[PDB]
Amino acid sequence: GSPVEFTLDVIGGKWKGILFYHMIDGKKRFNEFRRICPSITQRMLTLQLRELEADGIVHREVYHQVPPKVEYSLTEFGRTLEPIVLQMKEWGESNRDVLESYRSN
Amino acid sequence: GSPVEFTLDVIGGKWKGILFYHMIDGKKRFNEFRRICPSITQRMLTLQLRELEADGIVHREVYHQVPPKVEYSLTEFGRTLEPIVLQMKEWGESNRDVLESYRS
Repeated sequence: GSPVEFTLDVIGGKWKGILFYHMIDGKKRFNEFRRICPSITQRMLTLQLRELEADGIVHREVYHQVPPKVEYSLTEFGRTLEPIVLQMKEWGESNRDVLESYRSN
Repeated sequence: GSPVEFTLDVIGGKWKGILFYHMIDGKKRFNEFRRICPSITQRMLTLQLRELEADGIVHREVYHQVPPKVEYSLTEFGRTLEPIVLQMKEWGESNRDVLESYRS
């Protein structure tokens, strides 16, 4: 399989990039992510986070009180994708206007 | 709108990264892509290349002879995605093993 597509399968799709980006500056609770993406449904957020966890990119820390505290963070392995994610942010910011021109016809 | 998800709209999905990557080293004909990517169907190849062209990433040059030659290439703009695409290639090669070990 293509290594480019292999990477995009880990970080691609509609939500993982956003989720990832917001963990760059530290751990987040589930409700913080819902405020970051008001159109994500709670089942879809849980699924996207489970897949990032399953791939070793995100750590899910559960505190054993009631109701339990749950915190999502980047693993060290996760952080190796940070340069690529930051480049996407920058390229997307820089090029939004010109992508819109090309699309405008 | 997340600028990260903006970029992924352009270069994302199952094929665009592969096709992009294969224009880095020069223009390609349609059948050249099919040989490179045997799993891709002719319909999917056509759509993906049309999406890339609509987005200003790929240039499609038609030579009006019979049968016409068509050549696909990266635009100046398109090549600005190279660091992202190549770095993803490098990450995927480097981290393939660790990632598959997490997936089992």
